[PDB]
Amino acid sequence: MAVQISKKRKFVADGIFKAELNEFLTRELAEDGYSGVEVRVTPTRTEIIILATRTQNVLGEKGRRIRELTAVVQKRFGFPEGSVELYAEKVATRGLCAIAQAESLRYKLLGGLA
Amino acid sequence: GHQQLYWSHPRKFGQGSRSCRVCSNRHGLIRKYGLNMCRQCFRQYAKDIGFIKLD
Amino acid sequence: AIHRIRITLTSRNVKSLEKVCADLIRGAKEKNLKVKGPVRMPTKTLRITTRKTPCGEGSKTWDRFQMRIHKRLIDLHSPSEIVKQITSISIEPGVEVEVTIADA
Amino acid sequence: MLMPKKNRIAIYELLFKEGVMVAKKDVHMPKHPELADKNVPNLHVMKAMQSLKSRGYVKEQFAWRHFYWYLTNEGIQYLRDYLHLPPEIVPATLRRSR
Amino acid sequence: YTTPKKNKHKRKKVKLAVLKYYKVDENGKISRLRRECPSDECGAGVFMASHFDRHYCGKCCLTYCFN
RNA sequence: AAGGGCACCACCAGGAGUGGAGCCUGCGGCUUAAUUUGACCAACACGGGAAACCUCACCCGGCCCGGACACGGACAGGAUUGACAGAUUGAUAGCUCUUUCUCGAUUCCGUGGGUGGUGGUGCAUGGCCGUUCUUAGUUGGUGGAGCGAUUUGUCUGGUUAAUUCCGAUAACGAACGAGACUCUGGCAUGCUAACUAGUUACGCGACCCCCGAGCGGUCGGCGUCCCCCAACUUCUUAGAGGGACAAGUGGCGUUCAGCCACCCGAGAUUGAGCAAUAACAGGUCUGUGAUGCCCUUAGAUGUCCGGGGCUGCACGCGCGCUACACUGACUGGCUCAGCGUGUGCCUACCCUACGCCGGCAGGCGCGGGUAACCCGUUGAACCCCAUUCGUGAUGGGGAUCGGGGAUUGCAAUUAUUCCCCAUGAACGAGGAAUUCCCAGUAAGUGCGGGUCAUAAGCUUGCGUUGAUUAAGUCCCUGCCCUUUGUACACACCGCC
Ligand SMILES: [Mg+2]
Ligand SMILES: [Zn+2]
Repeated sequence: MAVQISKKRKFVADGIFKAELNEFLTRELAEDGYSGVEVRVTPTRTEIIILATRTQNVLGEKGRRIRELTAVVQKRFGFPEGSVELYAEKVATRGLCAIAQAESLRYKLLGGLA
Repeated sequence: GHQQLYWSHPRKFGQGSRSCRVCSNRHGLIRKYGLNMCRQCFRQYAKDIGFIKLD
Repeated sequence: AIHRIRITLTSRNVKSLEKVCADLIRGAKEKNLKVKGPVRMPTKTLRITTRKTPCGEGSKTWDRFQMRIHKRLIDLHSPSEIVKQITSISIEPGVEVEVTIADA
Repeated sequence: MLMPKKNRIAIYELLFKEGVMVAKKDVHMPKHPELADKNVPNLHVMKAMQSLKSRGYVKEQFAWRHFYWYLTNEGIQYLRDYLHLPPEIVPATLRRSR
Repeated sequence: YTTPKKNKHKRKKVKLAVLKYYKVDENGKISRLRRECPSDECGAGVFMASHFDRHYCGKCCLTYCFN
C-alpha cells in the first residue's frame, strides 16, 4: 500500500544496504581477513553472515566484537530489536579470495617487505 | 554564530539540499530510484547494488 | 476455514525465482491444494546510464547499467484453511515473498 | 566544547548502556535519533566522542557518513568513575547472560 | 588583506565582584535590594536587572519599563 | 620506396547537412570588485557544469570554533555562557557599545599539538577514464641460428572480419587477444500458465433497423473468480525448450581451407556489452573520511549569513535550434506508438483521472496509484482528409521590444518558467572549406529518462514516416603485414 515502498525503489534500497554494509565491514575487518558478506534477509528477521579468514578475531574475547558489530549495524540501519544477527564463517581456500590476498599483500607492504 | 543565523538559510530544495549519500558531494547526483548517490560513487558500487552491465 | 491466498515473489535472477516458484506449487500438489499457475508479470528494467569518466574529459563514453526485476504470482486456493497447511515459504536469498489474502 | 552537563552525562550513559555509538556526520542535525528526548544536538554527540577518542577511551570507525565508536576497556573504568560506579556494571557488549 | 575596518574589538567581560545585592538591618532582617523575576522558570532564586528605565530577568528575559 | 590487404572517425556515387541569417549554449578576447576554475583527432550543450539563494570554489561585508588532547596559569570570594532595552549594524549578529542580570567548571589565556580546506602540485601518486586501437595484434617454455643485442616459432602461398583457418616448415608444445561468451531483435496457432493480460462464445442490455431479416450490424456498455457463476491462450505477458549449421543443390578453388548463386526457410551477417602486451609526463588532487609533499589555520584559504558575480559585450570560433516557404502556412475534421517514470532514511519535492470556475496560462473539491490493478485503450507528432491564402519578405520567419495576467520559491530586478494582446528584424538555400551516414539506415517527426521548488534549443533512450546512392578503390586522409633505405631513437613535429 502507501506505506510500502515500490519494488523499484525497494530492490535498490537492499542493494544500497548491502553496499553500505560491505564498505563498513571492509574498513573494519580489513586486517582480520574480511572476504565478503552474505545477507539472507527474511520478512521476519534478517541475518548477516561475515566471511573472514580469521574468525577467532572477528569474534573478540567472549564474542565482544560480534556483539558490538551486531549493535552497531542495528542502530545505523534502524533494524528493530532482536531481528538481526551476525554470523562469522571461515572462508574455504583463502588463496582464491582476491579480497583476502589483496588485504594480505596490503599488510605485507605496510610491514616493510619488498 | 548565534542560534538564529548559523543555519538560517532555507535549504528545502535545490542542489544545496541534496548531497551524495557516500561522499557528501553535491555534483552529479543520481536521485533516480532513490539512489541519492554520486555520479562517480555509483560506478564504484554498481556491482554491489545489483546494477550489472548487459549492453 | 475457507481461505484464498495470493503469493507474490520478486527477485533479480530468474533461476532462483523460477526455482522457488517450483517447490511451492509442487509442495501444494502433494498437499492437494488447488494452484493457479505462476503468473509472470512483465520484467521491470531499471536502466541507469552514467558517463564512464569521473573527469569530464574523454570521448563522451556512456556506461549502461541495467537492473532486471522479475515478479511472479502464485494463488493457493484450497477449500480448507491454508495458512496452517502452508506454514513454509522455503526461499533462497535474493527473492522476496509477500503472503496476501483476497481482502488486500 | 560548551555542551551542558545534562547533555554530556546523557551521551555517556547511553554510550555505557550499550558499548557502541552511531552518529551521522551532520553538525546541523537538530537532534540525535537516540536521545532526542534529552534534546542533545547531533553536534554535541560527535564532539563528545571526538574528545573520548583523543583520550583513548573509544576507537572510531567511519563509514560513508556515519561514525561507529566502540567503547574500549580503557573507557570502561573512566565512564565508570565519571558516573561513579564500582566495577560491577558492564556495557551490554561486555556481558550478555554471563 | 589590509582590510579597511580596524580589527573588531571582542568583548572582555568586566569581571565583577561578588553580588552582595541584598542587605539587612538591626542584626538582620532580609531585604532584597533588587527585583524578583516573576515567571515560573525564573522563580525566586534569580533576580531582575535594575536598568535606568526597565527591570530585566536574566533567564526569563522579562522586561518591566516604568514610563 | 616497392609489393599485398583494409577503413563512410577515407574517398568514390549520393543523401542530410555545417560554414551564410536570427537565437540558444560552450570556449577565447574585452570588460569587471569578481566576471572562480579545469580541458585547447584524443578541449570548446565537456566537468553529467540547464549557477536567482544554496550550489560556489570569485568579489564586497558580518557572525562563529565546529582550536581534540597534554602541560602551566586563572579561578565556586566565580573559569566562563547567554540576554531585554537603547545606540550600532545590511540585518530581531548582545558583532560591537552603556546597562546590569544570568550561567556555573561544560570554558577562558599561553605553550606544544590537532583538525578542516572545491587551497597548489594530475610533472609526486592510487583508482577511474580517454587515446595509441577496436586495427589484429602479443608473449613465455624447450629446441635451432648467432660473440652479442636479437632472431626462428610468429612463415612462400591460398582463404578469412580476424597470426582466422588450410598447408609447407628448425621448429615442437602452448598463452592472451580475435572467435566462443552475455544481452537484445526476428520464428515458433509446439509446452507451462494467467479476474493486476486478453480473445472467441454465451447471456443481458443500448441503438439502428425494419422489408424481414435476427446466428443482422455496432458498442473499450454490463455479466458468466462476486468461484461454480464460459471456454481458450491466437493476440499480451515470461519461463523451459527448439531453430541456422555454409545445412542442401550447382559452380569455382591445390578440389583443402573456403568463396559465389539459388531452393526451402522467420532468419543464410540484428544491434550492442566485454575486450590482449606495451605505453601517454593525455584528463581528473573541483567525486570521495583515496592520498604524499607544500600552504593556510581565529582579522582562517575552515564554516555560516547578506549582497553581487559566474549571464557582464567593439569581436573570433565550436556544438545545435528555428527558418528562408505553395513537396507550404493556416482553420476544422479524422486517426495511429514505444521505451519509461510515478508519494521521498536524511529529504521539505510524486504521476494524475473526474467535476466546477476562467479566454489562456491556471485555481478550487473530490478520488486512483508504492503501480501489467490508477494516470492509460499512454486518443503524441509527422502524416491523412477538407478550408482560406497565392509567389510579395506574403497568412513565410518570429528575432527585438511595450503593456497585462498566472505558477515555483524565503526572494523572479540583470526579465525563472508559462499565458494574452501588440512590433514583425535578418533570412529568398548560403564563398573558401568541412561533418555524418549502407536498411527500418540517413532524414522528417514527436514522446519518455537525467538534470528538475521552477524549467530543455542539451544529453540518454523510444517509437512513427521512410528513402537516394554503393556491394568498389587506394585517389585523398589513415591502419595492418612483408621487403628495402636511413646520418633518425625526445624516433620526420627527427636530423642537419
Ligand atoms: Mg498570418
Ligand atoms: Zn559521491
